[PDB]
Amino acid sequence: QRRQAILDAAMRLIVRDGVRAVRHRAVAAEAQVPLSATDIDDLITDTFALFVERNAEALSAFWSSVEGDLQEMAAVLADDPGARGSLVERIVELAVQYVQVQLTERREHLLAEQAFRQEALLNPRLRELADAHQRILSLGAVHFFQVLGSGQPEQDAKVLTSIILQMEYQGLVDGVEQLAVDEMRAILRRYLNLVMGL
Amino acid sequence: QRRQAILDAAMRLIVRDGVRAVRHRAVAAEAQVPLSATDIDDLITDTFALFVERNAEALSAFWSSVEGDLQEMAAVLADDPGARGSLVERIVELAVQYVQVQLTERREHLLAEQAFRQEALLNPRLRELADAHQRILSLGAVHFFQVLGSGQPEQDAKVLTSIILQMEYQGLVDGVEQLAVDEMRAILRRYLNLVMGL
Repeated sequence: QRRQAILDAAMRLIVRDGVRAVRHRAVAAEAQVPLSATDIDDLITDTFALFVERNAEALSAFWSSVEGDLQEMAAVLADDPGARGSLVERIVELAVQYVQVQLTERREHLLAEQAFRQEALLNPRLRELADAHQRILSLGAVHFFQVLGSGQPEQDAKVLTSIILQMEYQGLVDGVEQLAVDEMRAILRRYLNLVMGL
Repeated sequence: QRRQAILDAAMRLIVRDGVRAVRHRAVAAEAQVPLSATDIDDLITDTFALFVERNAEALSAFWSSVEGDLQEMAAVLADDPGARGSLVERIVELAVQYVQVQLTERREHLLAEQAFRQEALLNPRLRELADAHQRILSLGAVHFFQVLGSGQPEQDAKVLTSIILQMEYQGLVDGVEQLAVDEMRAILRRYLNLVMGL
């Protein structure tokens, strides 16, 4: 918990004053502890390990929350292939609701993910984590496309990932009062219609 | 040119030591001029105005270089709709060659674009530019999808943009000797096949 405060403090600094303001002093400052209590690069690495872990856990929770819906959708399609049009309506609403909650409720976590991504480029110590991270992102989308009978579930999962990351970034730039929720729906819908043959 | 050195120097600092190391001293240092010669936020803003302008101009040059190919492809499709399969082969190769040259030849410019994107989030002075910039990105892709008879050229242009940005980021992380060129082809191809009805 001592450990976790420090990490959490390093995080806040990262959101606020960027990566470059993570030093032991500014950090021990921020977590409210002595210097010693707080290898600056081990701290940075741990911080971004935590950010990755929280994203991974929230995405697990998300996929877990729609597991039942995905199960019902697959049964509906087995009885009635003509239900594709209908399914996509459901999928798009669930997806945009995902992004919305991320961009409103989890803004600082997303902001910390943007700092990590920016950082991974410059830091060889972080390329390990960053490939762990891009492999985690696509892999939930994979079961979703497989469950729906997509022709190429791995490539669809990557395209999906690409679209959602850009939507997230653009929502962070637009801000919470001006989310382009109908544009997000249209973009997602165009892609998913195509996957489904519509 | 005095102006341009300074801007260019602010750039190099941004690639190297991030946004936070842009100060008049560190900059006048880097451009090799006196402090006075070099409102720190006007400098930052100008720097990122330049980065945007160079990206915009290189993308214009790219689209200009394939104009003829796009013209021939459209004629081929008018005579022979069954040529879709063939066209996509051509389009994917031209696209991946784009990303490749960007990721090898223009690495530092792409790195500076990643710093800008990271910055736009925190800086209200930059949200103007950043929306200029996301509107420029999609708009070339639009003529391309229109020229090919895409069902929804504006949404396709955004999806395309999303895929290419993520490919660029992932190539910066992988590095020039380990570009995942065949994975890029497969991802792009999956999307373009879908747009073309394949």
